[PDB]
Amino acid sequence: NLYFQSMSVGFIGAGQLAFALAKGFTAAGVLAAHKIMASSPDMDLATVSALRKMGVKLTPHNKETVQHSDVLFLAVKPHIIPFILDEIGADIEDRHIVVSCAAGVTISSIEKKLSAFRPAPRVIRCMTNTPVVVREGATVYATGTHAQVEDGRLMEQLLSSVGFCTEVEEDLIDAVTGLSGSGPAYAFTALDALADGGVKMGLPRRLAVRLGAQALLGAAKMLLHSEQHPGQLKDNVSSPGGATIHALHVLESGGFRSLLINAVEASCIRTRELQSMADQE
Amino acid sequence: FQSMSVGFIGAGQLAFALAKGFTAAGVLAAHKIMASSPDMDLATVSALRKMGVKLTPHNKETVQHSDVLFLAVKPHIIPFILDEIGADIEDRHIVVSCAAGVTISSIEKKLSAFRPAPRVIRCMTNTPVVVREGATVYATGTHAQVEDGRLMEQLLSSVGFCTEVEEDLIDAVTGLSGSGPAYAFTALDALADGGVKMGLPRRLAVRLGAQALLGAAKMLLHSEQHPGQLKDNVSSPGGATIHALHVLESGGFRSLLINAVEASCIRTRELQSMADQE
Amino acid sequence: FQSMSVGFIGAGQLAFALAKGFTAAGVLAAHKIMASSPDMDLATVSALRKMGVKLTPHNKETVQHSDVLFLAVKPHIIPFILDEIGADIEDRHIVVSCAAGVTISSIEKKLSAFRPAPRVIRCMTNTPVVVREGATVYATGTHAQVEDGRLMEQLLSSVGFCTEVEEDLIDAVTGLSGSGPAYAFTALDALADGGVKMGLPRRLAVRLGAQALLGAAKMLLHSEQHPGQLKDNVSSPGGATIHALHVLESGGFRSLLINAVEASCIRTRELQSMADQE
Amino acid sequence: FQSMSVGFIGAGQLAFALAKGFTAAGVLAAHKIMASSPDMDLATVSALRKMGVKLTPHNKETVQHSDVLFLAVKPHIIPFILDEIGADIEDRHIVVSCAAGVTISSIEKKLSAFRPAPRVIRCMTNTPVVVREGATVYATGTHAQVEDGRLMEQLLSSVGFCTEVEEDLIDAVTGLSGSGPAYAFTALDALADGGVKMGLPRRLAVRLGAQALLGAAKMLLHSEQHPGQLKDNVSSPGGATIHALHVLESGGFRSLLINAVEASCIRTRELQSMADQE
Ligand SMILES: NC(=O)C1=CN([C@@H]2O[C@H](COP(=O)(O)OP(=O)(O)OC[C@H]3O[C@@H](n4cnc5c(N)ncnc54)[C@H](O)[C@@H]3O)[C@@H](O)[C@H]2O)C=CC1
Ligand SMILES: NC(=O)C1=CN([C@@H]2O[C@H](COP(=O)(O)OP(=O)(O)OC[C@H]3O[C@@H](n4cnc5c(N)ncnc54)[C@H](O)[C@@H]3O)[C@@H](O)[C@H]2O)C=CC1
Ligand SMILES: NC(=O)C1=CN([C@@H]2O[C@H](COP(=O)(O)OP(=O)(O)OC[C@H]3O[C@@H](n4cnc5c(N)ncnc54)[C@H](O)[C@@H]3O)[C@@H](O)[C@H]2O)C=CC1
Ligand SMILES: NC(=O)C1=CN([C@@H]2O[C@H](COP(=O)(O)OP(=O)(O)OC[C@H]3O[C@@H](n4cnc5c(N)ncnc54)[C@H](O)[C@@H]3O)[C@@H](O)[C@H]2O)C=CC1
Ligand SMILES: O=C(O)Cc1ccco1
Repeated sequence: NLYFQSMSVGFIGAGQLAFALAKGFTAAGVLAAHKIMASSPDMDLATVSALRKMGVKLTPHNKETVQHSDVLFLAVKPHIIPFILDEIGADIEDRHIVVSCAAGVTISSIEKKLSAFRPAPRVIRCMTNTPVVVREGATVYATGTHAQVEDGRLMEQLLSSVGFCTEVEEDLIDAVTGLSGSGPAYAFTALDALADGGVKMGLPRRLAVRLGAQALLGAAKMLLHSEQHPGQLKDNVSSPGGATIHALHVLESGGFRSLLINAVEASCIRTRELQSMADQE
Repeated sequence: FQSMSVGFIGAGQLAFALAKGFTAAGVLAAHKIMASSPDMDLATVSALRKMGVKLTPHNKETVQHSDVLFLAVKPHIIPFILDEIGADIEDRHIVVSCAAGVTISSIEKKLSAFRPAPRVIRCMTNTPVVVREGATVYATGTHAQVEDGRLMEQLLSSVGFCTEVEEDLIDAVTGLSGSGPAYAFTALDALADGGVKMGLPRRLAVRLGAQALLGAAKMLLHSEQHPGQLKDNVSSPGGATIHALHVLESGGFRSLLINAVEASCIRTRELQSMADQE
Repeated sequence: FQSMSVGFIGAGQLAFALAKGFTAAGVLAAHKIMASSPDMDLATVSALRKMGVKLTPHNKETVQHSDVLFLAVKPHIIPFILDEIGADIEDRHIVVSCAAGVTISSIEKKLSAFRPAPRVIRCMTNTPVVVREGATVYATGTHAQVEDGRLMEQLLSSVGFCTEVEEDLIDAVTGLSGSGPAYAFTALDALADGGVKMGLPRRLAVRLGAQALLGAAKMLLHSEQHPGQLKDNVSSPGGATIHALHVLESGGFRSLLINAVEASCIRTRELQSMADQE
Repeated sequence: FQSMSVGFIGAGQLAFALAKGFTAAGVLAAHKIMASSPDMDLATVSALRKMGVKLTPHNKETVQHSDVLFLAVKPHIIPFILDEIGADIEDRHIVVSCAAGVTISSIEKKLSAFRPAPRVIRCMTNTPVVVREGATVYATGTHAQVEDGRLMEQLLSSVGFCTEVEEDLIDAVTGLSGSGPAYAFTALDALADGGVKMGLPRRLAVRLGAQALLGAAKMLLHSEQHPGQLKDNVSSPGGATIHALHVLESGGFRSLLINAVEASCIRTRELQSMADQE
């Protein structure tokens, strides 16, 4: 029974993440689509067309998003953030809460830009993922220097309506990016391959996709609802000498676990490397 | 309002998961379920008992109690079971075998020596029925009535996805969604290790990794888009995700999952070939 | 335009391919093209002559003839060429650099020492322009006029795909479509070896393999569907194609192609840093 | 001929692709084509209807309509189909089996039980016939007339490359050009991932990669030169392309493509031995 009646939300950038969050928020019923505005220099993108059909207000001008909004999501690529902040920094008012969703971009770098125009900008950094579109996102956030206590509580209330949300120290966010930010892509890759395996063994593709995705969804839910270690839940599936333990062995023989560790590491490291380039630039 | 009595021959992991799912769905009262095992010292048996399920060592009592009778013992036990209680199967019974690899033909051959038209259904499910997100398929036997298949689909749809298949798909289903949760638990453990390696507390890394997988699976189930397209929507040019996807590809990540589904399916077939040789 | 004169500094593989494509397309008569090379006894020089292209050893002659001037020499020769003809560039000239890696900045710096505001365009194309199926991108320089980009796009579209990009994408395009034909020739040689191993005559295996790759590429270009969806359409359950796809996955086939694009792009960037260092 | 009526038993991917190609080519009006499938609520069935193709659930109707009858069902359904329509084949009919692996011998044996001297042709094609760039081979049966092969070659040439082969080459052709589009779709997906990793937008990377592969394939088909010579032409000394070729070689890129052709051919042979065993 949550609803932010006095909240106007804006998105700078009207791409995949802006669509995903706007769809999640509106499906959650916590925001009316007409209370959301999004801006982009390309009003002929597929994401803009979808936002328009939801009822979201669209404009090419970032200043109009700022003037309309109370909560301002920065949903542009990381290298575009500094250009955006210089463009609308003079338009940031006392009432604004600036929420950066950009991978890698630090609170410090955002506050430095905006503070040149008006002291004490209220900044929150978040990392989320596309499953907010089905209200099953994984979101962490960190509060900036001038964010009020109620700013973080409000953002946690808003982002909890589209999935899991918790506050973290900012120095964890690049690692979260490599785990749950990039995580859905790992899962889509795994599901494509599991379906290929189903097809190889005789299943129609449509059924193999549905079963593989259902298997992954159910296993993730079991772990989230259980206090047992993932190894114990695994032991419950595998009968002695059975089909599952035979399959687990061939995963182990290929270093399956190490590949997923490799992936989280590589995404985290790249996130740190890109920001180190941005700060040197 | 069915007042259906359900029995499980076998009181292990699957019987517990199904019983927990059915009672949480509200389709069955726990005390309308009876389960039998010769080993009451199992943890699964104590959980079933705590739920309020009726427990007995005697498989005949389970049969006489049941309207729908699940066979939840290990595949090599099924023929012993059918010899033992085949005389107790009645015309009213629907026999649902959950055993990996065991064919409808092998079951009907045993039971037909007693009464002539045993109603047999074969199913393959998985442990997430315990949270009502199972993936279940079933095939109907020679004498199963149209209403038997519909009843079975109503029942198993209460604990997750359920669909009828031809029996010759079920071994492949076993390798995919039957064994699938174990592949996911392995992946989630490793994803969490990667989170920990990069500085996350273990508890948070497990939570985030599992939420990521749940969300991605739901996205795919709710999308008409190809999983490759959903993947392309995550990865921006030059970005973190595409760098991570590259290291997965360099290890043959896709081939490992194909290998797993194949290995489980083949083992399922190989066991049954040895079973029907005996 | 019809009255448009085109020149090539460098009369080698790329100049031949572009001139063959342009004249085959009908957008340029061969007699409107001049090419220069210091060795007039070259195979490409002979081929260009037979087509009707004007040839000369003097790069100054090419400049004086041309309106649109392509630079088709190896990248380390570009600075030498610019110093040789810089005093000969007029305001009518559009200088189109085809050299891998060489930046508009480096070209404009050399030419601006002679006459301010050189009109420079940088492009990256590939040898299939010779059969009018090239893949070309281009970026406009500081003083290139809007019509200059439109003229270049009209010209290069006659021999394949052409689109404007920001210059900072061109090194990656080089690794993908610039080097791409070489990846395909390697793949076609190996696919033909596979056909021969399985009993096909070499000539038939080459023809079938090349036709399969051409057809598949055209399907993808004409489809809105994801390449994985088109792949799914071809793989029947249990069939030959999904069996072969597995062995590709088990070798990390995908990661090798990613490796190749990356290695070509990185080498392109490295060669240009070496150029700028001096 | 114009008065030629064509039928498809099986209204799935292949039947759609051939009918789309035939009608796009102008060799057949859609109203001269009938296709049959037991599920008239299929995506391919709908698409065929919009094109103007006559649809029916009755395979007998297709036979009665057709002069040239394509068999486009899965290989394990061919014997069932032949038993269903065998009594309906006339002397006017040319039966063209597209099924992977299925021998002319097995088809002629089933049809000869109903009427002697069935005119049978076996072909292997691929889905790029949908854009008129297929690769097709065919072998003529015992009672096929000389004009029957010439008619089939004229028809299939309208949608791509077509040549007659001895039947014992067709399983290897299946592994090369039959499965080949799937190898190319995998390669194009991975090449696009490489472009994205190096900073290209996904849509541009897909377009460039597909255009590069199409252009290279067309170059090879139009050249008399060896694919290694064309590769040599593209690799400048010390350059980006030869650096990328090295990383392909270091992964055994060539051996993976050989592996794939082999695995598809062997699986084709194995499936047909399973067919003949029963
Ligand atoms: N897609 C994902 O999986 C997630 C993305 N993010 C972050 O969200 C941000 C956007 O991600 P996507 O939405 O995937 O990018 P996207 O590329 O789909 O959308 C980017 C949007 O920015 C717009 N844009 C470019 N220049 C602009 C300007 N000067 N002013 C306003 N808009 C401008 C583009 O037109 C486009 O609509 C990135 O910083 C990314 O790291 C964070 C979590 C997950
Ligand atoms: N655990 C899983 O993930 C799934 C298992 N299955 C199938 O379910 C069946 C059992 O699986 P689990 O429950 O995991 O095995 P489990 O080993 O946990 O329990 C097996 C039960 O059979 C009982 N049992 C042994 N001999 C018996 C007899 N003569 N009469 C009655 N009960 C007897 C054991 O005491 C134990 O309670 C197997 O056929 C397996 O293939 C199917 C889907 C998934
Ligand atoms: N062939 C390819 O695959 C593509 C090549 N390119 C670029 O095009 C340029 C040339 O490529 P290729 O034609 O393959 O090289 P190539 O070596 O076949 O031709 C080079 C030509 O430059 C001539 N030349 C050398 N010094 C000269 C001078 N001082 N004045 C005039 N001409 C001189 C040589 O005599 C030769 O005719 C390179 O920068 C390459 O990066 C770009 C697109 C694709
Ligand atoms: N798609 C490809 O890549 C190529 C396929 N082929 C061969 O063509 C045949 C079909 O290929 P796809 O069209 O990909 O299969 P598909 O599964 O897309 O279409 C199969 C069609 O057969 C229909 N069907 C099933 N039982 C039937 C029956 N009793 N009577 C009539 N129709 C029935 C199905 O309803 C479906 O419409 C296979 O033998 C395959 O080997 C050969 C060349 C290339
Ligand atoms: O691993 C085994 O044999 C049991 C099983 C069947 C399906 C999933 O697990």
